[PDB]
Amino acid sequence: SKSRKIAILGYRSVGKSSLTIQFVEGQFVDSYDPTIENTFTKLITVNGQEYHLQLVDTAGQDEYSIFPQTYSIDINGYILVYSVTSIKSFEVIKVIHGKLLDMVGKVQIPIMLVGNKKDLHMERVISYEEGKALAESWNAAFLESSAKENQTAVDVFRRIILEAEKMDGA
Amino acid sequence: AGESYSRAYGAMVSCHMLSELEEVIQYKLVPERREIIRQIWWERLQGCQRIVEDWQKILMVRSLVVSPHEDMRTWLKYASLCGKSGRLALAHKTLVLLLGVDPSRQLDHPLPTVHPQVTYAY
Amino acid sequence: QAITFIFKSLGLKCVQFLPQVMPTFLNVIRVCDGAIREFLFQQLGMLVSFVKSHIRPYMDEIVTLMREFWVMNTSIQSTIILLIEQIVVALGGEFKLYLPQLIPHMLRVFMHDNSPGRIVSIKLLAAIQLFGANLDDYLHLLLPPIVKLFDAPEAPLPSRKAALETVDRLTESLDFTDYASRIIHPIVRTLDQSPELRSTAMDTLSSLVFQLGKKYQIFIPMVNKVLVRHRINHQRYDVLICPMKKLHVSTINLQKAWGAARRVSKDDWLEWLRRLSLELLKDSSSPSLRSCWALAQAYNPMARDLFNAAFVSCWSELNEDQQDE
Amino acid sequence: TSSNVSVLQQFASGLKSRNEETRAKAAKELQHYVTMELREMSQEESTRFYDQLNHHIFELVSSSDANERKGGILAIASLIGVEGGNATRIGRFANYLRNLLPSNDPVVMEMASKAIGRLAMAGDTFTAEYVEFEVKRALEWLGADRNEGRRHAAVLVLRELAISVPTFFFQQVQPFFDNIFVAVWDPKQAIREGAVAALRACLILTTQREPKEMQKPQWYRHTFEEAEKGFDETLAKEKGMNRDDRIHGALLILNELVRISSMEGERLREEMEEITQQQLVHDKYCKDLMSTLVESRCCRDLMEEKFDQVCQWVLKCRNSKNSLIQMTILNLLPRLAAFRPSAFTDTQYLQDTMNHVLSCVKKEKERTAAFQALGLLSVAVRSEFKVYLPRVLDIIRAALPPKDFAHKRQKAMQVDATVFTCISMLARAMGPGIQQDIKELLEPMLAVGLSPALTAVLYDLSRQIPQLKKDIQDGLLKMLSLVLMHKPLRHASDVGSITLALRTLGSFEFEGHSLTQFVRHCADHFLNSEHKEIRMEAARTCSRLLTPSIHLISGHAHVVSQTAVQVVADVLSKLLVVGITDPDPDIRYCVLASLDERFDAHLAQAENLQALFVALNDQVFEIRELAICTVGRLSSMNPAFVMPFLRKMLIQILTELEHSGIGRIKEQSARMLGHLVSNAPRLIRPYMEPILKALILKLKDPDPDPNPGVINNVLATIGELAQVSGLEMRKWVDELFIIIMDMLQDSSLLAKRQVALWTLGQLVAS
Ligand SMILES: Nc1nc2c(ncn2[C@@H]2O[C@H](COP(=O)(O)OP(=O)(O)OP(O)(O)=S)[C@@H](O)[C@H]2O)c(=O)[nH]1
Ligand SMILES: [Mg+2]
Repeated sequence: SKSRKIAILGYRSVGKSSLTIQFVEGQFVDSYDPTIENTFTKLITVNGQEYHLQLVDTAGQDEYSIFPQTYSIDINGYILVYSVTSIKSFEVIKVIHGKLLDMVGKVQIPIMLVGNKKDLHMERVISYEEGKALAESWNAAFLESSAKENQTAVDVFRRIILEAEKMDGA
Repeated sequence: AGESYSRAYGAMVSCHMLSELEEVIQYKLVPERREIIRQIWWERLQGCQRIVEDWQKILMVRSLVVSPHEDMRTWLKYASLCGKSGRLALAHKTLVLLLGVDPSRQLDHPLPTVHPQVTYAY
Repeated sequence: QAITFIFKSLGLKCVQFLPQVMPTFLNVIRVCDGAIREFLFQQLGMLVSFVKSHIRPYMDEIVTLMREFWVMNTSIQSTIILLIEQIVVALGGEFKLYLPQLIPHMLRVFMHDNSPGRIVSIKLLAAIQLFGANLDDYLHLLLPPIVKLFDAPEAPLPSRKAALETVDRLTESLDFTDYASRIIHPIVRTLDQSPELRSTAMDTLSSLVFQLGKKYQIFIPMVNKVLVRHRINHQRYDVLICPMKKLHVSTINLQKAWGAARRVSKDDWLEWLRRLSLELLKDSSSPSLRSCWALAQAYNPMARDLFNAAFVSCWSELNEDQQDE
Repeated sequence: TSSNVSVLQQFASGLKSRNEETRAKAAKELQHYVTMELREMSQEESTRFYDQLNHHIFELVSSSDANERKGGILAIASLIGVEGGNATRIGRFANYLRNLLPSNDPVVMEMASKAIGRLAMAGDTFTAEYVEFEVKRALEWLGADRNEGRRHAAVLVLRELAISVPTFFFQQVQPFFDNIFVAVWDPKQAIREGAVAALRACLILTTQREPKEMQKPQWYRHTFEEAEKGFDETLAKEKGMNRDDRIHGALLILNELVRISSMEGERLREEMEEITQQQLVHDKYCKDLMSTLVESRCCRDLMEEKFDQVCQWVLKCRNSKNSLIQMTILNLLPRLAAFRPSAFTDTQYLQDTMNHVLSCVKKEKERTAAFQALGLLSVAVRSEFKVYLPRVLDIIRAALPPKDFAHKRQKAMQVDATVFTCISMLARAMGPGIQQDIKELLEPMLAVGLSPALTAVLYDLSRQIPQLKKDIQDGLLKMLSLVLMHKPLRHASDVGSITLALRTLGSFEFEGHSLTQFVRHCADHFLNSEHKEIRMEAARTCSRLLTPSIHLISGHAHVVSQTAVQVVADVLSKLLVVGITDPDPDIRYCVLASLDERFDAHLAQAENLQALFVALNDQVFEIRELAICTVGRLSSMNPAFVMPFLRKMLIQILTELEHSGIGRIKEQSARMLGHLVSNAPRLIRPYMEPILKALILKLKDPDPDPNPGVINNVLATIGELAQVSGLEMRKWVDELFIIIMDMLQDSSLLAKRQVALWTLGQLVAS
């Protein structure tokens, strides 16, 4: 068994909390409670190896909000989440990635980008292509997920675990 | 001291004792400050609460270098404090110690006069 | 960052904490480091938006600080502009009284941007939609800058498009039947100058004509000639014929924080107390306390201060068995 | 801020030089620069400056070059725990260090592990969580299949985290005891020894935490069962790994358990180990030319009830051909003997262990450990060693050069310190009994040549058996005469040899007057030698050697001799000439610090007062501090030539403090004034009023200078001025209270709480 923390970052009002509950409970409820700081846990299996995941949903951040140092000490894995239905979320996730790297220099660290609210195809204002382009601009791994498509959330968290494993192997 | 100064007075008496102990170091080292250190001791004692249990410790710490006769009046106050604290026997002991003679064994004999202040206190 | 997260959570109840927060808060904006004043202004805007109209007694000090820190720096300019946006949303009519104290600042911003940071004007212009009826007595001050922005060749195209959109949004909230109708003439030159931008120009013209009503219909022929030369049509032309709730106390980590099993030395016990006081805040059910956890972590005396309240918040959620443990 | 950037530019370029010495010099240069030159600026701009600093760090750590990475790691290590535990430091430092551990080179390996230890030791708010990560990571790296490099990483990180900060590590004690024994059986020796070292540190932690435990622990017992499993033949049938490796692991585990259970037998080991490391340090210096003691009650009980088992296991593994197991046994057997010697005597374990260890001295690679065991066993058993006394003594004699030194002259051979330390503990065991034996052994040890181990054991033999003490001096003194003057003691050469000769000459006590012959010589050649180390050492020794001569002037006034007085006087003049005229500042500082009050009688003379006055205006500040301290002390001796000079000086510091606007000069002037005040009360007492006025207006200045040194040193000077003038300040004390309280209540003012409170207390007392 390997204990892994993950930190979920991004703009406010994007479904970081929704993704966390979807992955850890399989449900999705629209209350919109601004999450100051939340922690969830599971004991899952990836590639036949048991990972005890501890997910830390951070409060939404803006381009002016300072990056707390708590999520730079013992995180070993990051999920940068943005809403595909908000260009502001995309710009702010760019800013948040910049501030995170600044908090760790520019050291290589497992980071993966998530296009959230994919089901809202009508309201989409970020397509797949530019999200990818940003991801391999960061050398990160791209995915798209929604709080109504639990398979995608499981894919997201499995992917960040795999990225952490790959970075560890190097 | 996180609750009230009243509780912290027990430890503040210890602080007083330790600082006076450093002043005993200075008193032994520097003969020129002996009168000044004596006056500082007197004033600080006057500032303390008039409890025999603490005056005893403070004067006992002071006794390292200064005998009662060298600070007569100070001990007289202690005697007075013991006189009105349900410890009259200790007050008599202090006063006979300061006089050097015990009139309690010489009732017919008139009292000493070489030190009139202590005679008055006794 | 903590105070905001409290004011956001409580809602209008947060007004009860105004007289404590603001007099210090504004003062800190006056004496804080330059690197932090931008963040403090942004959080001031957020707090003002949450408070809505109950920010009147502090609005004079707020605008004073705004005036004496609205230097021509792009970052602070943008943050302050956001703060005016949020103040306009919060107050509206009352903010009229405080409008005249900011007009010279707006004008200097308009005529003193010399970089791609010219985008700041757009953000300032992005505030002008939200003004509406409170711009009546000062519309004629703010008009000639936008008049210049219509036909400015030096200004970037998106800035001019933004200016057209701004006057468009102003159209349905202000009485343009007065002298302001003269803005018809500027956009005409824009139609005959910039081809890529004609669409927003004609949308703006349609909205202005709709606001004006009969008073414009007399002067149609010049605009009709422009349209015929450009051959771009619109429907309106033909119409000219006529709280935050509680939070789940994570029980596992809560009794885990009370892990006095292998704590022996004095240093061990002090560390246990520190970790427990922090974990109580982290697992506190009330968002107000949990907002203080980040600050408590980097400042232990805060954790010591709220240990009792944090324990009360954590304890009231547990059931009989968890309480017994 | 062009300077603030360019300085880091040249620091980075220097740290990128492939020379180890250049990188290290740049490392301490950067350490100095950030330590005592970038504290004039506050904490928030310190965090801002750390961004540029860490950018420059990672510019070194970014490259894959081993040397560039090593230089970056040196920068990180020097920068960890040097300033306050600021915010931006720890996250970047942790993330930088986490990449280094999987590396292969043990150098960067240990460097990164120690860096993690110091970072956790930094004592910031994020250390706790940080520790819980690293330990977990380390433990996670022990559960891997083999994962060699990461296993060594976990081992070293756990070791350095355990010693560095125990409080946070103890919460991971149970997983550590569950996982470390996986790495103890690793088939590589380095991982094994490191893992046993991490177990050592954790066991020490458990030992501090033991006596106050409510109930006895189980970690010691579990460790013993793990060792037993290691020695079990049936459980040793695991494939793919060597039996001897399991034997070594079990032996190391048992060694550590015994050590934490046998501190009394470990103290002598530690002292002898310090002597051996002194020998190694001397050897390293010559090459470069060209702790806490605790006993676990529960572990002691466990080994008391399982002593025969461990002894039988060790004596069964005695016959192993592998060298590592042989050395571990040689280290363990004396520890067992020191644990419960009575069982050694009664159970007759002496024969096998003694025959084995006397067989080991013949072996080449075990010879050092062989003498280790001989020396420790001699003191372990003080009665049954008599039967073996000749059998070891002849081995020491054979190891040392033979009696015929001139005929059979050694070509090139160094006697390892373990032989000398074995002699020392052998004397400790049966000192008076073997007095003649050590007397005979004395000559070849002197014939070996000067070594730190030799001098240490000669000192020990002198203290243990004073009867022949005078011999040890009379020989060694002659040896010194053969290396300093290159002549027999009558009544070029290696820099390190002369350095150690000076060390022992100044340190080892002698009664014969012949030391005076050295003194003048040390003041004639060595002080004038072009080697800075020889000059420094000559100055030191010449300072130490004159105290008996000055005692006649001070204590035994009836025996004052003009010969000794003149020798002291002209040697002192030569020392002052050395300490003034030498451009090197370190020699000046050492020389001036080496003049105590003893020499004041000869320093009161105008000739030496002139040299001291010259030092009193030295370019370097610390030398100035010693100079002013000395002159203030001498003011009581020769007021004529000092009091006017110190009055002019006092005027100079007052002028500099009142006029100079730069913070550093203000701080230096405040320190100078404080030293003058503490050292010359008679001078300052009449001039207390203007000095106090100047200091007060320096405290109440409307413009607070960025640095805190000025206000701190002004407060310290005010405090010791109060100490000088008792009641003269009584009528300027209330304003001082107002000022001191005002700066105490609010921490925005640069004044520090420590010195403010000290000044308040000194004012009250005075
Ligand atoms: N339709 C749709 N709504 C979604 C989706 N993901 C999230 N939401 C909705 O968006 C809202 C906000 O998401 P949430 O998870 O609460 O944001 P957050 O970032 O955690 O909350 P904050 O503390 O950071 S402000 C929720 O009410 C949720 O129902 C999605 O994929 N589709
Ligand atoms: Mg949220």
